[PDB]
Amino acid sequence: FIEGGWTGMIDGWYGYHWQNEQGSGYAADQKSTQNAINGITNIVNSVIEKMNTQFTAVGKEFNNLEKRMENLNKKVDDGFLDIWTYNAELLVLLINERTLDFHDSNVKNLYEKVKNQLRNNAKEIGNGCFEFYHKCNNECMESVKNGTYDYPKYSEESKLNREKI
Amino acid sequence: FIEGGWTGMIDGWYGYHWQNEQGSGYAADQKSTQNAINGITNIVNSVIEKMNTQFTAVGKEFNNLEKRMENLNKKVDDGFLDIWTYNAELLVLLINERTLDFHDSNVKNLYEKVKNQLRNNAKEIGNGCFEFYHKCNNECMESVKNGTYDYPKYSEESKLNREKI
Amino acid sequence: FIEGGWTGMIDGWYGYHWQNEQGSGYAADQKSTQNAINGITNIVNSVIEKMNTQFTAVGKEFNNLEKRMENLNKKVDDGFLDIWTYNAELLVLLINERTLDFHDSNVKNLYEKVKNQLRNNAKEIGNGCFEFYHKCNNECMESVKNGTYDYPKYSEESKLNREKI
Amino acid sequence: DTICIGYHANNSTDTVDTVLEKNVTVTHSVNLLEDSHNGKLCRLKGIAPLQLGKCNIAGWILGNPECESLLSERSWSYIVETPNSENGTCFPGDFIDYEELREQLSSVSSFERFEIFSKESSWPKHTTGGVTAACSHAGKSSFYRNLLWLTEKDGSYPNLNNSYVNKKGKEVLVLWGVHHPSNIKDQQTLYQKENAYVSVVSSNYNRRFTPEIAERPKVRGQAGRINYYWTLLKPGDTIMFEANGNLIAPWYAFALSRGFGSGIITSNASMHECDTKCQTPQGAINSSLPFQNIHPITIGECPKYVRSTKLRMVTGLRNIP
Amino acid sequence: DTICIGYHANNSTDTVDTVLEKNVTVTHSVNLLEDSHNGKLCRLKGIAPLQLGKCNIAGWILGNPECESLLSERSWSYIVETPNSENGTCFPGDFIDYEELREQLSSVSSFERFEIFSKESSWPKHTTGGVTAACSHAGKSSFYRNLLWLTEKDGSYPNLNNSYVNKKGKEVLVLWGVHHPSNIKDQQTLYQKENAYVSVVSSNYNRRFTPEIAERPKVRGQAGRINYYWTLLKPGDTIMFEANGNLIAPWYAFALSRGFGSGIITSNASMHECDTKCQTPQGAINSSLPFQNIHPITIGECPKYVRSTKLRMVTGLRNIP
Amino acid sequence: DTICIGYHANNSTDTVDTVLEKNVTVTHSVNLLEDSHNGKLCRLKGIAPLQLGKCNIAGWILGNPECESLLSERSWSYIVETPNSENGTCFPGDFIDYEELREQLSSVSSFERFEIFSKESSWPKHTTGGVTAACSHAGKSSFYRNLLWLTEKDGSYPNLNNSYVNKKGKEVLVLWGVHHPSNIKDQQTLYQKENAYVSVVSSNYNRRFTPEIAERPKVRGQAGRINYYWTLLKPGDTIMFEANGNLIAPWYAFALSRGFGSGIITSNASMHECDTKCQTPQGAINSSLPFQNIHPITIGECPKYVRSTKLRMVTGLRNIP
Amino acid sequence: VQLVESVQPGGSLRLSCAASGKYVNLMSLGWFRQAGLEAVAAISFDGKKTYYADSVKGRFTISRDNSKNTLYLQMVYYCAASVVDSLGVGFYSYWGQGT
Amino acid sequence: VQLVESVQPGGSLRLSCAASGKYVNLMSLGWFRQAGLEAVAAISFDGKKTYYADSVKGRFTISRDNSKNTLYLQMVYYCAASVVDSLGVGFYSYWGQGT
Ligand SMILES: *[C@@H]1O[C@H](CO)[C@@H](O[C@@H]2O[C@H](CO)[C@@H](O[C@@H]3O[C@H](CO)[C@@H](O)[C@H](O)[C@@H]3O)[C@H](O)[C@H]2NC(C)=O)[C@H](O)[C@H]1NC(C)=O
Ligand SMILES: *[C@@H]1O[C@H](CO)[C@@H](O[C@@H]2O[C@H](CO)[C@@H](O[C@@H]3O[C@H](CO)[C@@H](O)[C@H](O)[C@@H]3O)[C@H](O)[C@H]2NC(C)=O)[C@H](O)[C@H]1NC(C)=O
Ligand SMILES: *[C@@H]1O[C@H](CO)[C@@H](O[C@@H]2O[C@H](CO)[C@@H](O[C@@H]3O[C@H](CO)[C@@H](O)[C@H](O)[C@@H]3O)[C@H](O)[C@H]2NC(C)=O)[C@H](O)[C@H]1NC(C)=O
Ligand SMILES: *[C@@H]1O[C@H](CO)[C@@H](O[C@@H]2O[C@H](CO)[C@@H](O[C@@H]3O[C@H](CO)[C@@H](O)[C@H](O)[C@@H]3O)[C@H](O)[C@H]2NC(C)=O)[C@H](O)[C@H]1NC(C)=O
Ligand SMILES: *[C@@H]1O[C@H](CO)[C@@H](O[C@@H]2O[C@H](CO)[C@@H](O[C@@H]3O[C@H](CO)[C@@H](O)[C@H](O)[C@@H]3O)[C@H](O)[C@H]2NC(C)=O)[C@H](O)[C@H]1NC(C)=O
Ligand SMILES: *[C@@H]1O[C@H](CO)[C@@H](O[C@@H]2O[C@H](CO)[C@@H](O)[C@H](O)[C@H]2NC(C)=O)[C@H](O)[C@H]1NC(C)=O
Ligand SMILES: *[C@@H]1O[C@H](CO)[C@@H](O)[C@H](O)[C@H]1NC(C)=O
Ligand SMILES: *[C@@H]1O[C@H](CO)[C@@H](O)[C@H](O)[C@H]1NC(C)=O
Ligand SMILES: *[C@@H]1O[C@H](CO)[C@@H](O)[C@H](O)[C@H]1NC(C)=O
Ligand SMILES: *[C@@H]1O[C@H](CO)[C@@H](O)[C@H](O)[C@H]1NC(C)=O
Ligand SMILES: *[C@@H]1O[C@H](CO)[C@@H](O)[C@H](O)[C@H]1NC(C)=O
Ligand SMILES: *[C@@H]1O[C@H](CO)[C@@H](O)[C@H](O)[C@H]1NC(C)=O
Ligand SMILES: *[C@@H]1O[C@H](CO)[C@@H](O)[C@H](O)[C@H]1NC(C)=O
Ligand SMILES: *[C@@H]1O[C@H](CO)[C@@H](O)[C@H](O)[C@H]1NC(C)=O
Ligand SMILES: *[C@@H]1O[C@H](CO)[C@@H](O)[C@H](O)[C@H]1NC(C)=O
Ligand SMILES: *[C@@H]1O[C@H](CO)[C@@H](O)[C@H](O)[C@H]1NC(C)=O
Ligand SMILES: *[C@@H]1O[C@H](CO)[C@@H](O)[C@H](O)[C@H]1NC(C)=O
Ligand SMILES: *[C@@H]1O[C@H](CO)[C@@H](O)[C@H](O)[C@H]1NC(C)=O
Repeated sequence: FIEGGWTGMIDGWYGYHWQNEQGSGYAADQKSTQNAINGITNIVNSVIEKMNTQFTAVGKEFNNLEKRMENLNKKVDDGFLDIWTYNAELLVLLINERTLDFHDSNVKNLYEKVKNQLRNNAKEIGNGCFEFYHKCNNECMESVKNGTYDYPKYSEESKLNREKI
Repeated sequence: FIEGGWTGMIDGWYGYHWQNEQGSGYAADQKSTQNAINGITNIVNSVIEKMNTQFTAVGKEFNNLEKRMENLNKKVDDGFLDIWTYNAELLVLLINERTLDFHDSNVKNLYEKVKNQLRNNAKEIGNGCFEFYHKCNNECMESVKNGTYDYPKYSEESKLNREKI
Repeated sequence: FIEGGWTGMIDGWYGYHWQNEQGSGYAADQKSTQNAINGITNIVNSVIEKMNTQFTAVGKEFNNLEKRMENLNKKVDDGFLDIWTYNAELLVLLINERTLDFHDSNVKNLYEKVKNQLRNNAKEIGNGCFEFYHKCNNECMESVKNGTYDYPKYSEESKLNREKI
Repeated sequence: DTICIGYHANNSTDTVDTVLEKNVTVTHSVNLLEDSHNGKLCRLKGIAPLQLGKCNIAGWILGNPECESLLSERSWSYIVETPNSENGTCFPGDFIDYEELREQLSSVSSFERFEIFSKESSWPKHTTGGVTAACSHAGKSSFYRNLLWLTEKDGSYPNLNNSYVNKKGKEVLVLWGVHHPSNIKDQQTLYQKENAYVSVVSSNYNRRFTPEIAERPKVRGQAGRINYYWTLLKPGDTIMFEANGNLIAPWYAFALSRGFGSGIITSNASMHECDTKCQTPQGAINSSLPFQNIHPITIGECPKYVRSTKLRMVTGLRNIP
Repeated sequence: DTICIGYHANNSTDTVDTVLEKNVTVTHSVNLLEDSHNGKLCRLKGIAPLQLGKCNIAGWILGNPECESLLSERSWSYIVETPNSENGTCFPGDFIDYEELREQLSSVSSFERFEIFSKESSWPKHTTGGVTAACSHAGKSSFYRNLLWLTEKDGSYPNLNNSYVNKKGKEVLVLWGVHHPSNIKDQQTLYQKENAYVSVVSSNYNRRFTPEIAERPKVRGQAGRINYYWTLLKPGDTIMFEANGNLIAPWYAFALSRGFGSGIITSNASMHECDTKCQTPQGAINSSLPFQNIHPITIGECPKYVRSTKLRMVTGLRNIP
Repeated sequence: DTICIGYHANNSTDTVDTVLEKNVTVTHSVNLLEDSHNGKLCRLKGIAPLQLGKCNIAGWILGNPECESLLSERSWSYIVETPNSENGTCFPGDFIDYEELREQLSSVSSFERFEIFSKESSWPKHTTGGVTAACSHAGKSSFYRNLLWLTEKDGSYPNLNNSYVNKKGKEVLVLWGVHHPSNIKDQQTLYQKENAYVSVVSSNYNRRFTPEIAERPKVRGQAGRINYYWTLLKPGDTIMFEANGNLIAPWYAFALSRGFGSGIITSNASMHECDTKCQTPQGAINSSLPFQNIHPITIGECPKYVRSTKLRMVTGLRNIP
Repeated sequence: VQLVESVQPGGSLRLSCAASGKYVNLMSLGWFRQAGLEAVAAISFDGKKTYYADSVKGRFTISRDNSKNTLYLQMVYYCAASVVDSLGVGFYSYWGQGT
Repeated sequence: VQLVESVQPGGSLRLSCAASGKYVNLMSLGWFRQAGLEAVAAISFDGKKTYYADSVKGRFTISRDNSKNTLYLQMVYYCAASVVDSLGVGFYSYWGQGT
């Protein structure tokens, strides 16, 4: 939907951008990015918990008539190392895929939240952005962020303006 | 969207709820529940099938001059236990999230299927509940459940009453 | 939504279908198929590279009075085989689930791209097809696939035709 | 009039863990981890175990007097010891390749304990049945039941020349010992010669032993030592014993019947007449869940052990009344 | 005018399994598990294997008469035994540290069978080339090819004195034996003294051996026994042999050249002129797929082994005509 | 009048891997792999290690003259050897069960060194303090510091009779040796007997030794050998020594205090006064990440080792400016 | 992943393509020509199946064999590999230098 | 995950914040103040980078080190932690008691 990420926004991952007669700028949705970074922290917490501490892992010495036991010890060390290298790389790949899917889901959920809050009172331009059928001052622009948009307060004007469309 | 589950649904994971001149009540959906339980039973069966049995994991004894072998056997046992504990916990986390993703997909599929059946002959509310533009008796409600909502017959009134908006 | 796949199409994975006053048939979308092929090839390379080669795993002989070492070696071999059998099967299940979801997402993305291009110039139908309100010749059809569907060049004339419904 | 969709919600308490979320409440969940047990020894598929009481494998095989009740047992599913097992070798010494014998015996389902050498007639020119105060029984001095202590008769200790042909259909476990007095006076009184040997040979085994006389610390009250040995005879194979002195000859051997799924466990629990499919040293995990956290040692088709404290899977919906 | 969007449908019936679904039909698939093999012992990187055939490592290294053809081999890629590889030590006895020798030989890429001590002029005062009926060749008694049996001459057996200085640039595997006659008569007739010793010493090896005389069961028709020993001389090192008797003296030794990727396999397959990168007892593997379910044993860059029967992966759409 | 949604984008160049795409630029990421170190041996949990320098465990335990400085150490956290450490057994010979001793010493945290037998009063009738040129120090012949070489006095060498009662509350490590001259003339000159023996016995140990005399290749200029043995005494247990020759008597023993988390490593790094929680033979680790790739060998609580070169987790969005 | 490959009023000229890059053996190969770009022929892995364009009319038996993982075509041209066992133009991603 | 922390018409006052709770060492840390709530300063893991509010003007050098996983601020106030290497207010989730 959205062509690309924003570079001017610095308050958080997810945010809005707005323009009206009174001004324009960026802002981050604190609730959303909190709910997101909680998830990231849980992932990080899980990794450090499942990966038990590795205690002393010194080697062993073997006589010249103990090559079989030496190779068996070498096989055990190599086998566990291959298994744990595989587990670490696979886990990283799975986590990365889920995190990026998670972030995409949140952006979509935030986008739907704005659409539903407006009660289909503004035209969807595609491109990830909305264009209002009514003028929305800073008070209204803050209202959409708070999640307490009052549709009847603008419905009459929005319907009246829709006639000229 | 849907703000929590219904506690009046005695039967079925998923179902409907309606009220009209003939009364109100709850009822499960056979096909959606069947698909969901089938999908979850597959995960349970896979968990039980792919995890083989642990046959006779008895111990071993060593002399005082066999400390190296004893530590090697201990290292083998501890390494396998740690690997399989990690596998068991990761597996449970993976299958858990799919189930909660599978359940969410199933409910959303039901919502879209009902919407398409009604064919924009009813007002849509964000909480997941549709309001008809016409009188809808038990036969109409069962028709919606039966996946055979008779749009052409009911649309005759809607053609007029929908202008009431 | 879409009622099954197409057996008439031969080239490409995801494709279009069209019929108008000057022809009918099918045509694949190269951009989407190539990207999907890159994604699958990436998975294939990942699975081959992340799995190591069994360079040499010849057997071992033990004396009558070395049965403890023989059982320990047997336990090591069986334990690694069980772990790798479990990793291989679980990996296959994970990649299959991701690949099938990847195909479904790709079809939905193209469907949304068609919607954004047409922008309510056609009556969308559940089966996934788009029925226009205006004449759309081969040049019009080709423009739809090429991503150069000019909106006003087809929209205005359809106003009366759509209202006549 | 209105109809609408929803999902089941109820007053359950189960909680599960996902990768992104923790402590999430669900309607229905399957406990995939066992944490309970019946706490007894049970009949594993209809065959009772071998209940070694006061004595361990060493006292069971050698025939320690304090556990003579084990001589009637002939078949079992698993061997169960106790932490109070101490009545092994009553006379101090070293059991050579004792851990290997435990490994061999962990795969035996049954045996036939028989008299390899007849005490009454096999040693006509020796004195049979010496007793030691370290192996006292019922207040009197006694000795193992499976090993015979040989000494001089009529002022001489002739050469020993005995063999056994394994005409049983199974492997036969042969055990013997060699004595290491503490001084030359005991060697002369017992065997009437300061230099002596013991030779044991078969189609696969070959070894020679020599006594070593030296003063040692007292263990169990004794200053001497007895070293115990063992071999497994293959069917049709012959085992030959030759000794000039210091022999503690076999008396009873075991024809071994091999099996699968058996083992040796150490447990404090009691026994009762109950069938089970899985047995930990603690108690029967008679349940069908995939994982358990009770004990790593198992006998039978047991669930897989994981150090986890819980493993619950979602088989239901999220609940949010 | 109408336009529509869909996906490919195919009249091919591949099926795949996922976490939530089983036996799902897919248009295309790729198999990640190899189950086909050449079925023959192929050449590995241009070098043929050491097909021992009738005899095994012990017979090959001692050079028993039944596989004298192997004595011309100098380089190989892997050692191949067969299920009917029975010809090893034709004279009964214990090959001590045999499994260690097998492990050492599992890394050798070649050797030079050279003559440490010349039979003609290295033992001028002893009879050379004794024979036994347990190692018959062409119906006539013979002995090992790489070892020399020494015996009295003119009614006497002088002390042995020989030693070898490793002027080769590699390790030399030295083999010898100590004979253990069945009775004193054979000891006297061959070596002319009841008490004899053998002492083999190097810069890192030091051991002494003594005969043991006893009656033993007849194995391969002989009541005697030869215990076979070995050591590896380091480059520049010296090995000294001293013996009052009972020495099966070395004749030929091997200057070993080490390598990588070698091993010992047991196979029933036939030889052929084809080349390969991976070899199994079943046969060669000609695929680059990540998994394998042919045999756990591998030589060379082989795909990983798994017990699965099918590991198809989805590389195509779902099939719903 | 417009409002709409997006996400953060920055200057980052961090790249992460996923199942479908490689080399994806992400705004924020956490490296899970540690590769940085300080390259010094540091004190582990407040206790300094035992740096052996020239000597190895064999030289340090046997008191090789170049190891005279290590005799003042009492406690450590781990033992450190160096690649250039070669001052072990200054007199050639085999150190029996040497690797087992290294394993035992890997679990020891401290030790007290005492005079088990008094050089001045416990050997009245034998000459104490033989010296050899192979173990020279300061330009003179010398010998080990924990071992005492006994020799005839006034043309005699009576039987040794000493013993020791372990009245410490700890295990005591006793070490000795048996001397193997090169010829009978050395045996007679040193001990005045051709055949000698050495017997060591306790409640848990029993062993006898006999000399072996034969010409051997010169190592460090000596044709003779000394074999080194050891045992561990349980509390209250008594160790007795008997010998009429060829005994390299014990002089200083050790009382062992066990501990957890110790080990032996081979390192070329220097020493400093710094604290660490994780240590490698290369250098310290200073991190909380779950994985590392610096070395497999570790002492303490260290991250898991993985061969991977980069493990980055995504804690941010896709970077698509 | 890569591939390497290498006319008169009469007869037919043979040409060959060789797999290159990482374990290309697991991928199907096909041939293409440009005067527009169009497919000519393809062969699945292990030579299970063959496809040809309309112009082939079933001639030009293709094969692949051991030597350097090569394939041959005989009675500018480029070869490409794809992971899908189809001649579809869309499934090819890795192309040769053309000859 | 938690953190613990502890004026006149002249000079400047030192104050410190210390990590608490499960392996917060992995986490970036910063300072905050309220009269409304606003950020003041932040520092990365391993002290790689530092960030400041507008009022700092580059003064008030921030640092942290091993001892008690402490960080210091010197020439009601709170400190908090975040997985994200940024000063942004929205990124921070776990907070101290204020001092
Ligand atoms: C079977 O095992 C039991 C238990 O290990 C042995 O009984 C124990 O025998 C020792 C030696 O006779 C007893 O030590 C003595 O205790 C008395 C006091 O009762 C003390 O005055 C002596 O100085 C000496 O320390 C020990 O108490 C006794 N324990 C029990 C519980 O009775 C038994 O001898 C073993 N029998 C065989 C045949 O192996
Ligand atoms: C071992 O555990 C299994 C279960 O894990 C036990 O099987 C259970 O046995 C009881 C009877 O002792 C069964 O309960 C009865 O089931 C009938 C079914 O109609 C019901 O009418 C009764 O009211 C009663 O609930 C139970 O079904 C059966 N299975 C399970 C899963 O519980 C078994 O008895 C235990 N012992 C042995 C020796 O196997
Ligand atoms: C090399 O190996 C082969 C096969 O293992 C040896 O041939 C076998 O030799 C034994 C002993 O001579 C034969 O056993 C005898 O068989 C006769 C009947 O023919 C029986 O009357 C005797 O009591 C004894 O059991 C065995 O039959 C024979 N098998 C074959 C297939 O030839 C061979 O001797 C070995 N040669 C060397 C030099 O090691
Ligand atoms: C402690 O270890 C050092 C070596 O790390 C010993 O010194 C080394 O002793 C050997 C043998 O005596 C020397 O090798 C010989 O050197 C002479 C030249 O003097 C040469 O002609 C011989 O062919 C042989 O290679 C070696 O050079 C010498 N190294 C050094 C650095 O002095 C030392 O004896 C050991 N001390 C104890 C008490 O173990
Ligand atoms: C790797 O090794 C395999 C095994 O030798 C080689 O595959 C074999 O190739 C031949 C020739 O195409 C196949 O035979 C053919 O079968 C078809 C029917 O499938 C038939 O029409 C032909 O007449 C011919 O007989 C054979 O089935 C096939 N075997 C297997 C197991 O794939 C392959 O060529 C080798 N490739 C490399 C690069 O080493
Ligand atoms: C351990 O970690 C600390 C903190 O991350 C390191 O201290 C910093 O090291 C960098 C160089 O890597 C210097 O630029 C910083 O100035 C150091 N911090 C301070 C407060 O001075 C330390 O170097 C690491 N290693 C050791 C051995 O302590
Ligand atoms: C849920 O609450 C009802 C009463 O509101 C009670 O009867 C029922 O037992 C509760 N559920 C459970 C599982 O106890
Ligand atoms: C989950 O609940 C347990 C108590 O059952 C608690 O100790 C833990 O902190 C909780 N974790 C989360 C993330 O809520
Ligand atoms: C004594 O040994 C001989 C073998 O030398 C044997 O023939 C004889 O049967 C033996 N005597 C007895 C009584 O077993
Ligand atoms: C051992 O078993 C007895 C009898 O069942 C019991 O009294 C005692 O508490 C048990 N000991 C332990 C440590 O469980
Ligand atoms: C699919 O059907 C076509 C005819 O419609 C046939 O030519 C082709 O061979 C079929 N596919 C297979 C794999 O047989
Ligand atoms: C699916 O595949 C095989 C037979 O093709 C069989 O094991 C299985 O039972 C079939 N169905 C299910 C659900 O497993
Ligand atoms: C043995 O060889 C040595 C040389 O190594 C020589 O001096 C001696 O005379 C030979 N003979 C005897 C009996 O030692
Ligand atoms: C071994 O190969 C032979 C010859 O091909 C064959 O007859 C026999 O059945 C094979 N046996 C086994 C066990 O492979
Ligand atoms: C990104 O880097 C450019 C220079 O490469 C710099 O001008 C710009 O300020 C940077 N952006 C941020 C947010 O620091
Ligand atoms: C792109 O991937 C290749 C192969 O893994 C790697 O060598 C290279 O460093 C990557 N590039 C970047 C910018 O990460
Ligand atoms: C030998 O030691 C014993 C035991 O301490 C002692 O009784 C005896 O007097 C000692 N004899 C000599 C000669 O040292
Ligand atoms: C050890 O360090 C020294 C000094 O840097 C160097 O000369 C020597 O080569 C190093 N040896 C090893 C084995 O690292």
